[PDB]
Amino acid sequence: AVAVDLGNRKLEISSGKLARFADGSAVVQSGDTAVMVTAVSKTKPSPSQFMPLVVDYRQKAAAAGRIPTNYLRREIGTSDKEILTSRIIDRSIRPLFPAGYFYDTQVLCNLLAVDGVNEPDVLAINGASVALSLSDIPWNGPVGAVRIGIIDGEYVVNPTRKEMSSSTLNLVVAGAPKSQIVMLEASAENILQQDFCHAIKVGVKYTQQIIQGIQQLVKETGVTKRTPQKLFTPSPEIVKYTHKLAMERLYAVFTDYEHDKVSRDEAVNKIRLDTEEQLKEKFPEADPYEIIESFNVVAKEVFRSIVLNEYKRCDGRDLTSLRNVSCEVDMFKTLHGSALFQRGQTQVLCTVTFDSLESGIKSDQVITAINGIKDKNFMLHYEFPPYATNEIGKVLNRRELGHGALAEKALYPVIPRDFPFTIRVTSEVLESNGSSSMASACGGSLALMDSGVPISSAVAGVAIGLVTKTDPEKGEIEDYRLLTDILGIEDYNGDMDFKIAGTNKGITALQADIKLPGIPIKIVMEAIQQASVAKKEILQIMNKTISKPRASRKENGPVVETVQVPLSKRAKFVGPGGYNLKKLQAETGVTISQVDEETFSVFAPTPSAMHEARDFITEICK
Amino acid sequence: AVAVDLGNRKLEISSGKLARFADGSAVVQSGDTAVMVTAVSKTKPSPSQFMPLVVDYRQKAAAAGRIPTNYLRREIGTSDKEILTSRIIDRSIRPLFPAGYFYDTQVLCNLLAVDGVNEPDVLAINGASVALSLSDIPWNGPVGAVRIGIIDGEYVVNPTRKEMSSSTLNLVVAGAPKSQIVMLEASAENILQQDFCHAIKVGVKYTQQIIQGIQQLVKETGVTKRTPQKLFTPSPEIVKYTHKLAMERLYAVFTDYEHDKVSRDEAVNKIRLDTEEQLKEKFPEADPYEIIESFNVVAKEVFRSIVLNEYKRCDGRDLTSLRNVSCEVDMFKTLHGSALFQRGQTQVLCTVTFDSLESGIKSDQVITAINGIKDKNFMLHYEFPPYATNEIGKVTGLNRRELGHGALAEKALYPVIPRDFPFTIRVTSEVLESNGSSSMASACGGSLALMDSGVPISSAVAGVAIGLVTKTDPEKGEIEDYRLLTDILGIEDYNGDMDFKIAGTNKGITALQADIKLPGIPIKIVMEAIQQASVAKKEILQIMNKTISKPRASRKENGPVVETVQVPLSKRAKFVGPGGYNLKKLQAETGVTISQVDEETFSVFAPTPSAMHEARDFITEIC
Amino acid sequence: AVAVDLGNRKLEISSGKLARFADGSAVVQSGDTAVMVTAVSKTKPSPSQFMPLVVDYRQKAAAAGRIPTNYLRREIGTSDKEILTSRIIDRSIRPLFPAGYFYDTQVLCNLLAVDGVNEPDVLAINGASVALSLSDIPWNGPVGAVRIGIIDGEYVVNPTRKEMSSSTLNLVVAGAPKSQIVMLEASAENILQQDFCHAIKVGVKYTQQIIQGIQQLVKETGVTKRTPQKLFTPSPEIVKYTHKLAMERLYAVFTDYEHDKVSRDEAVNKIRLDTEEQLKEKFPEADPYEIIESFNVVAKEVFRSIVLNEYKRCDGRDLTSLRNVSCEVDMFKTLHGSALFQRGQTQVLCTVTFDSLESGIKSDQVITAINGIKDKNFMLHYEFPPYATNEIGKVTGLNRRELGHGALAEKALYPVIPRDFPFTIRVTSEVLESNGSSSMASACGGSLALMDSGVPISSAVAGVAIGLVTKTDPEKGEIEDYRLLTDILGIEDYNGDMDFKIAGTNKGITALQADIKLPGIPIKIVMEAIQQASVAKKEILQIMNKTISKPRASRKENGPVVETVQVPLSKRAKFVGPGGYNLKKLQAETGVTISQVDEETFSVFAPTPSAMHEARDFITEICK
Repeated sequence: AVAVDLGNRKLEISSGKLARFADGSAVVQSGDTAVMVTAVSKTKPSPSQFMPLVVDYRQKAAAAGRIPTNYLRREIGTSDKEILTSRIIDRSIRPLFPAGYFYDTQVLCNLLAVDGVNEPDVLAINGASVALSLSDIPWNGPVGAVRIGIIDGEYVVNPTRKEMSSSTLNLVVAGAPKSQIVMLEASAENILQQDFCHAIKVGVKYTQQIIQGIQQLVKETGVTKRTPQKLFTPSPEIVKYTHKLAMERLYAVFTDYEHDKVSRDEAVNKIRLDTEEQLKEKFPEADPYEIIESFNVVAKEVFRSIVLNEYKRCDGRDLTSLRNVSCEVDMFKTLHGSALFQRGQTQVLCTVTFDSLESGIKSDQVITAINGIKDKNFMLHYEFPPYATNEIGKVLNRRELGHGALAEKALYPVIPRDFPFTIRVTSEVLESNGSSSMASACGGSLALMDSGVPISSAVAGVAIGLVTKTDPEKGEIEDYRLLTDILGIEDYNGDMDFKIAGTNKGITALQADIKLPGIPIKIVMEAIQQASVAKKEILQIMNKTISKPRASRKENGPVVETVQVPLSKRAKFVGPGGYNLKKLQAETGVTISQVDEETFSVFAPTPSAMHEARDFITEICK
Repeated sequence: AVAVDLGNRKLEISSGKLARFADGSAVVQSGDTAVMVTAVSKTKPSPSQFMPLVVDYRQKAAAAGRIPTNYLRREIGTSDKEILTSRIIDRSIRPLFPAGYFYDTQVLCNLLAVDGVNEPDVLAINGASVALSLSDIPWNGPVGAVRIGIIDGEYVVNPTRKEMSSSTLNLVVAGAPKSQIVMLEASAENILQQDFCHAIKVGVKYTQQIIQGIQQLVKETGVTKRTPQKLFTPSPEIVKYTHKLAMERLYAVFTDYEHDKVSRDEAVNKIRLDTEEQLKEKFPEADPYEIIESFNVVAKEVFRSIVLNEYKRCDGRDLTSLRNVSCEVDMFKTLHGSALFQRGQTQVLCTVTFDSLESGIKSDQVITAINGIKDKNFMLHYEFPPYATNEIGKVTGLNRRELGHGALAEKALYPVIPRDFPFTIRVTSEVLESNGSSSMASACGGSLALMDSGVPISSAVAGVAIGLVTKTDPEKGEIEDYRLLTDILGIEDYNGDMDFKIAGTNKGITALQADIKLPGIPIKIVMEAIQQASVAKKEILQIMNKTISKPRASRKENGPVVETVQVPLSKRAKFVGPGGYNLKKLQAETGVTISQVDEETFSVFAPTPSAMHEARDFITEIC
Repeated sequence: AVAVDLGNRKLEISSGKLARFADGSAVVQSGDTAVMVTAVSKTKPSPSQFMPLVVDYRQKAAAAGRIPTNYLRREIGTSDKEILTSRIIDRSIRPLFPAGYFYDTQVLCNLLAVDGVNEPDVLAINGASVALSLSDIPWNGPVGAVRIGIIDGEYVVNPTRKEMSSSTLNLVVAGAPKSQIVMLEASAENILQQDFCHAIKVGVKYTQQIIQGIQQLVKETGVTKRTPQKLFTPSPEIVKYTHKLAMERLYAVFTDYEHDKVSRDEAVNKIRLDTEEQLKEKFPEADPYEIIESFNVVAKEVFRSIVLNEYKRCDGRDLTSLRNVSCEVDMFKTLHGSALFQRGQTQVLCTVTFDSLESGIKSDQVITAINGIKDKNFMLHYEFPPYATNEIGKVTGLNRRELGHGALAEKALYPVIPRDFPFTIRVTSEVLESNGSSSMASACGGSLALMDSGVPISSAVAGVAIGLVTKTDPEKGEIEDYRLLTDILGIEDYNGDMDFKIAGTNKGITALQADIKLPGIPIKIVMEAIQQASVAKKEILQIMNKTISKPRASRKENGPVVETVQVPLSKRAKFVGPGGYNLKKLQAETGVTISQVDEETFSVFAPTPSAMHEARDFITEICK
C-alpha cells in the first residue's frame, strides 16, 4: 500500500488482496473511487505473428455512479466511452512491451466503486501500469498518467467531474521514466499554443511522482519477471544478410519520386519476393516468419536512413512541405451540406444532415444514459469502408469509432450554441493514404460552412511524423526529423502519428500515437510548432474554396413550425395510444411532438415532407 | 459522362473521381439521387474453393432518405430492405462471372444522395455493372436494370416513389447483351398473365439501351482485364476419364424411380467415393478439389442427358407433372389458424397469429421507420431450421435466405389480404423438411392457414417452381434446345439452370422470383415458363380447395378480443400508476395491451378470452 | 401414439409424422400444448476432441403464448427462460451418451402450440428423450421428467400455471431406468428438508411410468441404432501402461497437503509432460489425443482411489470438513451494500445497488420485455471474468454458464427477499478467484451484502457444493461404495461424479441444482447428500453470522431517495418540454428518474442525495 500525493489529490495503490490468480493485479483508489486492473499473459507463443494485446475497460454505471447498473439490465454492448478509455489505456502501455513478445495478453479494468466525483478513467491507466509492474509479464518501466485541466487560468491535476465541466482543456498525459512521453490525448476549447505547451510540461512533472510511488511498491514486493520461451525478433545475422541483398534496390525505390502509393508498394513487394526466395536458401532452417520480419526490418532501416541522411522524403518532399490539397463544396443538391476534401491520395466525403432535437434521446432512460446526450446537439460519424484501401472486409470497429470522436472534438469548439437542429456530420473515407481522420476535420469544417451552420472559424488538422536515430547502447535519441503531412508508409515506418487539429488562432484536439517507448518533451513542443505553420497553409487553401458560412440554410432544408389542433379533434388526431402520430411519423419521415394540450410541433427534413404531413393533418381536422 | 435516355427518365454514368483506389468504381445518378458502387477482387485465390462474392447494399437514411440511420449502425445492424436489395444485385451479377473464378470479391453500394423521388436500388444494380465493367475483374457483358410499373394501365420505366404507390406492378428486370434476361423479381396486385408478359418485354428493351450506353463508356475509358492466376476448372482429360468411370453407375441411379432424397444422395455418394480413389491413382498430380469438381461435372452432365434425351425426370414423372400434394388444417386447438402443407418430400407448417395493431410499432421513431409499418398490417416470418435437411447449424440471428424467402412468400399473399382487419396478421412458416420449393410451399400453406383462421382473403394463393435444362455447344454459346420442369426437386434445382419461383391466384400473378444460373436466357423461355407454371398452379389450387375452399365464417372462439373499458378521471391516476407503471406491469404479467383512446375510455386487447378474463378482474379490483 | 397417465394428467407421445428427415423426432402433447423435439448427429467425427452437444429450446411466444416473440430480432434462442430450459434439457440427456462419442449433436425444441395452462419445458425434456430413443443415435435408456409442486400440503405432478403460482416448491426430476436420478433442479420457498426429500421420492416414481411408456413406443416402432465408426476411449493396454508410469508420481502429488490450486496443477502437468513423451515412443502409432486421454484416465483413477481407500482428500480435509471461510462487509463507502466472501481459494465480491421501481424493471419496448418482471423487484447478475482462472476470454458474447449461475444464486436468495421494498434490489456477484463453487459463494456473499444494505431479509442464506466419488464395476455397473465430499474443490468436481449445489437458510432449503455426471445415481445417495449439506450449511451460517447477524437498522446515508415535487399545471408545459424532452434530458445528465404521478405532482427517484441536489436546483431554476 503506497500513497502518491499530486498537489491536492491522493492516489492509494494496493495489491495482494483481490484477484490473486491473475498474473498481475492492482487496486487504485482516489477519494471514494476504486478501480482494480488485472493483467494476464499466456505462456505459450501466440499463433498470430504480432503482439496480441487487448484492453477492456468496463463500467457499471453509465452516468458515473448515478445510473445504478447498465450491466445488470442492459447487456446490449459496450458504450463509446468504454471503447475510448480502452484505446487510451492501450496507447499508454503498448509501446513499453518488448519487441517480439508474441504472446496473448489481456488487460481488464473492473470499476469496484465510483463516487461521481473522481473520474475512474485516469486511475485505470495507472492501474494497468501497476498491475503490469507487479506481474511477471516482461514490461518496461512504470507509466504514470494524470489529467490536466485549466480552470480560471489555473492548471489542475486530476480535476473532479465538477471542475472538468468548467475546464477549457481536457488533456491526458502518460509519462515514462526520465520524463519521457508515451501518450498524449487532449481536447481544448481553442486555447493558445503557449497555454497548451505549459500544461504538457506540468503533466509530465506530475507523472514522475506516480512513477516514483509505483517503483516503491515494486521494491516492497518481490517482483521476478518471467523468461519467455523466445522473443520473436529476426536474428542480426539474417538481418545483416538481407541488408546486403536488397539495400540498393530498396534505396532506388525510395529515391524514385514518381511513385504513387500502389506503385511504391508493388515495387517493394517485387524486391521482397526476390529477396525472400534467396533468403530461404541461405537459411533453410530459419523460421518462415523470421524471413518476413527480417526484410521488414531492413526495408524500414533503408527508408529511415534516407530521411535522416538526406532530409529528402520518399515522394520528393522536404520535411515541412504539405501534400497537394483540393477542396470542393456543394457536391449534390439534396444534401444539406457537402464537401470533398483531398490531400495527396486521401479523399474524404463529408455530409451535414440536420435532424430534430428529439433524435438525441431514445429508448427510455438507461439506453439514453449509456451514451449521453452531446452537450451541443452535434455528433460526427466516421466511416472507413474496405474499398478505401482496395480491401475486402466485413461491414463494432475500434479504429473507426475512435477516429470519429477525435474529429468530433476537433470541430466541437467552433459549433454554435442553441442551433435549432441536431447537426450530424458523416465523414466517409473514399481513398486512404494518410490522415483520413484529420481530413475529416478539414472536410467537416467545409461541409459545416456549406450547410449554413455559423461556426466561429474553420478547423484544419494535420499529422506530424517522426524519424529518430537511437544509440543502441545508451538508448537516447542522437538526432531526429519531424515530417509534415506524413503518408501511410511514413506512419508505418515512423515513430509517431502526431495528429493535431485547430483553428488559425488555437488548438482544439490532439492525439499523439507514439510508437517509441517514450520521447523527450522538447520533441513534442517542436511537433506542435511544426504543425502550427502547416495548419495555417491548409486554412489558406480551404478559405479559397469557402471562407464564411452561407447566409441562410438551403431551401430544401428542414423546417419546424407548430400546428394547432382543437381539444375535440385531439383524440382522433393522436389515435389510440398515439398510434396515429407514430404511424404518420414513420412513413412521411416527419417528427411530431406535443408541446401542450393544444399545439403540436412538426419537424420535417424537407419542405416536401412537411407538405405531405400538412394535408394529412387538415384532412383529419375536417 | 455517358448519359442514357429511358423514356422520360435520364440516367448519368461517370467514373474516375471517387474511390480511385478500388478495382472498379462508378457513380450512377438519376435526377438528384446519386449512388456510388465499388468492386474489389483479391488477386490471391481463396481457399474456399468456390465463388466468395458478397454484395452489401447500404442506405444512410430510412423512409426515402428522410430519417438518418447511419449513426445507429452499431445498435441496429442491417435492415431488411438493404438485405433484399443486396440479393437482387447479387442475382444480377453472379451468373456473369467466369467459371472457376475462386477469388474473394466484394461489391459495395454507397448512397451519396437521395432525393426521395428516384429510387436508388435500381441505380445500385446499374452501378454494379459499370463498376465491374470498368474494373480489371474478369466479368462478362454489362447488365442493364430497370423497374417496370403499371400505372392507370400504362407501363412506366423507373417509376418515381409516388408512382409505385399507385402501381399494380413492381417488376425489376436485369438484361444482358442480346436481350437475355439475367434476373427477374416482381410483385403484382393479381394482374393478368398477358399484362405481366408484356411488361417483361418492355423492360428487356429498356435494359438494352442501358447496355449500349455502358459499352460506350467502357470503350472511351479503355478498360483492360487482368489475367487471373488460375481458373479452377477441371481438366478436359480428367473429366473424360471420370465420365467413362461413372457414366453407367450414375445413369442407373438417376433412372431408378424408387429413390427418395436421402437414398438418391447416398447412392451417388457411393459411386463418388469409389471414383475418387481411382481418379487419384490415375492423376496423382491433380489437386484434391480438381478430383471432386470433375465428378460433379460428370454427375451434372449425366443427370441432364436423361432429361434432354428421354423427357423423364429422375423420379419418374414427366415434365409438367407435379409431385404428391397433401393439405391439412386445424391440427392444433389453441392456434388461431394452422395448416400443414406437404409437396413431395417438402413439409411446411404454417401458423396464423392475431396481435394488436400497436405491435407493428417499435416504440421508437428511428427503428420503426427503418423497416416501416406493414401496408395491410400483414407480415410473414419464414423459418428454415437445420433439422429440415438433417443438418446441424447455429440458429442465432437471421440469415439472408430466410429474410428473402419470407418477403417472397409475403409478397405472394399480400394482394389477397383484406384491408381494415381489426388485428395484425402474422404468418409463421416453418420448413419441417425440405426437398424443393419451401418458399412456394409457404405461400400455399399460408393461404390454407389464413382461411382456417377466419381471415376473409379474396382468393387462395398457390406457388410453384419451374426448372430448366438446356443444351449449349461450347463452340458458340447459344441454346439449342431446352426442357421446362414443373415442381423441381432439390437435385433438379442444383443441377438445373434456374429456380423460377412464381405464385398467384387462379386468375392472376402475385409474385415472381427467377434465379437464373446461366448467363442470361431468351425471353421466349421466360414466357413459356410463366405459361407452364399457370397450368401447374391451377392443379395445385384444385387440390387445396378440397381441404378448404372458403374462409371460416368467424375466427376461432379462443381468438383475440378487443374491448373498451371506462375509468373515471379520478380513478385514472391510480389505474394508470406513476408514469404508467401500473399499465405496463399489467401488460407483461397478463399479456393484454391497454391503450388510452380518450380521457375516460381505454382500449384493451387480449390474445385469448381467458387472458381477457384476468384483465377485467384487475380493473374492478381497484378500489 | 402412446399415452402415459400421470395422476390426473395425460401425456401423449407420437412420432413419424413431422420432420422425417431428422435422425430422431418426436411430438409430446399435454392438454393443448404440443412440443416437437428433433435430434441430429453427424456420422463424421468432429475435429474437437470432446462431445459437441448443443441444446436449443425455442419459444415462438412469450408470457405463456400471449405475446408473439418471433417476428422480432435477437433470434429466438437467447432469452432468460429459454437458456435455462436448454440447460435443464442438456443436463438430462448428456450423462446418457456413450463415452468417446465425439460427434456433433444438436437437439432442437419447437413449440408447436402452447395453451397457457400446461408447461412446455417439461414436455421438452421428455420430447428430447423420445427423439433420442427413436433415433439411430447411440443413447443409453430413455429418461422421464416431471415437475413436482406442493400446493396445499399435497404433492402435484406437472402442475398447471395457476398451481405453480401458489406452489411452495418448483422441483424438476429427470429419472433413468431402474429408479436412477439424472437431473435435479429445485426452487423451494424455504421448505423443510423432510418435505423436500419426499417430493424427490414421489417424482422419481412418476418418471418411471414415463420410461415405461417410452419403452413401449421404442419396441413398437422398431428402432435400430447406428454403429459409430470409432469410439474415442483409450485402449486398455495404453491406459494400463500409463498407470505403471505415473501412479507413484501422481500419488505423491495428491497426498501432498501443502499444494494450492496452481501448484497442484503444475505438479500434475510436469508428470503429464514427462509421461506423454514416453507414451509416444512406446506407441508411435497411437493417436495424439489417445495419449492425452490415457493420462487423464490414470490421473482421475489415482485421484479417486485415494479418497475411496484412505478417506483423505487432496488437501488433507476429511469428507465432511469445510474450507476456510472469511467474510467482510461495507468495504467501499459509496456502494449501497458490499461483501467479500472467501471460501478456500474461491473469492467472490458481491455488491447491492438500489434502483427506481418503475424504470428499472420495465424495458423500453413492452413487447421486448419477454422476461417481463421478477415477482419481487429483485435480480442477481453473476460475472465470471477470465482473470478469475488466470485466462484470456471473450469479455463479450453470451455465456450460458454465467446466465445459469446467476439464476441459481437468485433462486437461493429469492424466498428471503422482503416484499413491497421501495426500490429494485440488484445484486452483483463477481468471481475474482475461482477454485470451487463460486455460484454458492454468490449466495452467501449476496446474503451478507443484502444485510449490509439495510434490506430486511428474513434469514441468512448459505450454499455449498457436495461432490461424490463412486466405485463401479465395469462388468455389471452397480455402485458398490461411495464417498460424499463437502465443499469440493475444482479438481474434486473435475474428477468427481456430481456437483450437488444446494442453498438454504438455517431451517430450510431454497434452491438445488444437481449436476450429475454419472448415468443416474440411487435415490439413497441424494438423500444423504442433502443431509450432509445441511450440516455444512449450518457451519457456514455460523461463520457468516460472526461478520454480520442482522440487517442494518437503516440503509446507508448516501442511498437512494424517493420523494415527490409539486409542479403547477400552468408550468407543466415548460417543465416537461416538447414531448417530454426536458424530463428525458434532465434524467440523462443526472441519474434522477422522474415519473408523473398525477396532473400536478411528479415522483422523483434520486440514486444519491447529491443527485437530488442537482435535480432540485435544475427544476427550481425552471420556476425562475
